[PDB]
Amino acid sequence: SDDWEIPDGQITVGQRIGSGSFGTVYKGKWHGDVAVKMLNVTAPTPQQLQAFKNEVGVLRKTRHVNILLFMGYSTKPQLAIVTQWCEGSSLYHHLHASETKFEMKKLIDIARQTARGMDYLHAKSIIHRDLKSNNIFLHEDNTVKIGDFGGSILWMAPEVIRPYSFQSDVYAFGIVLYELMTGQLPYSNINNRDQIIEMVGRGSLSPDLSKVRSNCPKRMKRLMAECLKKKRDERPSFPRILAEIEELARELS
Amino acid sequence: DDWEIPDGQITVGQRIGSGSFGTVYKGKWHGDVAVKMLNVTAPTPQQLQAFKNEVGVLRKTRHVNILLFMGYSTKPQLAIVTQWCEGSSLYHHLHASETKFEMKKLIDIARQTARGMDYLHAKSIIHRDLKSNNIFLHEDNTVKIGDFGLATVKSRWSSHQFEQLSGSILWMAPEVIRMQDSNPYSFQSDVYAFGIVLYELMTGQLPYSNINNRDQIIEMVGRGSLSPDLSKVRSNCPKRMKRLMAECLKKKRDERPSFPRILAEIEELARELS
Ligand SMILES: CCn1nc(C#Cc2c(C)ccc3c(Nc4ccc(Cl)cc4)nccc23)c2c(N)ncnc21
Ligand SMILES: CCn1nc(C#Cc2c(C)ccc3c(Nc4ccc(Cl)cc4)nccc23)c2c(N)ncnc21
Repeated sequence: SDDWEIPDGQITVGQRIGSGSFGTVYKGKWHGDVAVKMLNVTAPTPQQLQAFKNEVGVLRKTRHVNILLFMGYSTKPQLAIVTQWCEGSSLYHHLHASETKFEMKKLIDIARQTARGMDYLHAKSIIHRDLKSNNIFLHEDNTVKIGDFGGSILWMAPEVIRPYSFQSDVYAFGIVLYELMTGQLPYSNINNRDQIIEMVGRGSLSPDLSKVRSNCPKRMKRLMAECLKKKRDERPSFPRILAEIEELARELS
Repeated sequence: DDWEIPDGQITVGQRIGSGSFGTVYKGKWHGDVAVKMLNVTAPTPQQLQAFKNEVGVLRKTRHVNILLFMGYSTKPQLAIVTQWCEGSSLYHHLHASETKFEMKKLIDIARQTARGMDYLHAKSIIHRDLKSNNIFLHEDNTVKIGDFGLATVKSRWSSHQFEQLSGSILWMAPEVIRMQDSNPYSFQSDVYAFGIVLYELMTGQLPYSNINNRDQIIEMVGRGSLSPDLSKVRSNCPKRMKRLMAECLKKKRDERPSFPRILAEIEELARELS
């Protein structure tokens, strides 16, 4: 992978879609529909430039169906990152902001695609911090795309509260399994935001697994409980997680 | 030495078929993938050079309408890995399954193919042998462009050992047919191939159904007397679509529009019917 810079003037920026991890995200026209994440500043700060370079160097190493397709970047007009245009909404929107009623097979398949993406990233020695249902996009409502999109304490691990590792990502994936199988956020009953942080970091608070659906598979619930282990080094690696999820899904096709 | 996949990470599965070189299987590597490997003990200079050329061309592509290259392996054997797509080729849907899409779907397939081809032309990549067999319908909704078929190889002793690119003679342009010199292919020949694809999309059949002899097609098209019958287009086919298809099928090489203009026309057409 080399020479991925897009010259200025080739992209036609369109409607502003919102604010991303840094800068603003628009929909652009460049050999089809694309998404442009730009930094609307005249001169970027050292922090901004280093974050841009790190994110671009991480994106140029990814070629997987369940990872958002990086396509190029621009620096001459301003810092910009170009990705594929996806049709659909984030998993958080489907679960907690919309009334979409998925099938259990669809939930299992979403979990499997997310596990595939995360195992791919871990194979590249890439720790994805701030993993949540907002960061899992449903392309055409059928394909999972993982990315760092633009409150995230719900997925935070006890160690991160007190430093990021693969095990924190496994715990975040466990929380994702929780919101997939139950349908709601982990601690709805707890209302004080600061209380949740201290309680979970201390270790007294943990998700209520009675919220899982009756048709939720046994092995799926057991794996979700194993991924949400309070101890950092008690959680399985993502190869075993993907293997269990694939063995579960492959018996329903 | 980047993008190399270590040995043992991929679990090769059911043989899916024969690719451009070697054999193509479905494999397990962080999910479902497709592996095109060369089942030889020691590769020849030609085989290794072809592998390296294809890998170097694939490593420059990151587009939704181009088949996603994922990596390669060399320790067990020369192999190229791409994403696993569910569905069938456009040729299968049109002439082997006779699936009747809606006009919107035909327009959208043409639009996605135009996106992919304009992307490739922007990278100075001339994709020869563009046809409906080389256009895969991932989930029957997304276009993926790739080199799935075989090339034409003349038999050393008599008339053809390989003839799949002679199967693509239907999509060959008159200039490519005539002289067959060192690379008669151009961006305009790809434009003509895309025009033939538009023809089989809007009519539903191959350009020369009544003519069966390949030599007749060669002589007639190269001479300049033969061209697809555009009366076979459907009545609901847009006028602009037929006009663009006729402009892409111009007998002269330098009378056909470039793929930026083609993609612009197709996108402006599609955005007026949604
Ligand atoms: C609803 C609003 N919305 N936002 C879109 C976007 C975007 C992004 C852009 C432009 C650039 C970088 C991103 C990125 N970086 C990244 C870093 C590390 C790794 Cl491993 C993976 C990804 N993560 C996530 C997203 C982007 C978007 C779209 N593409 N289609 C439809 N709606 C969309
Ligand atoms: C018929 C059954 N079949 N065959 C699949 C495959 C494959 C390929 C592999 C493994 C490697 C290289 C390819 C390639 N090279 C290439 C060169 C230049 C350019 Cl620009 C673009 C592509 N062109 C086409 C395909 C492959 C396949 C799949 N991925 N999913 C489902 N069914 C499938």
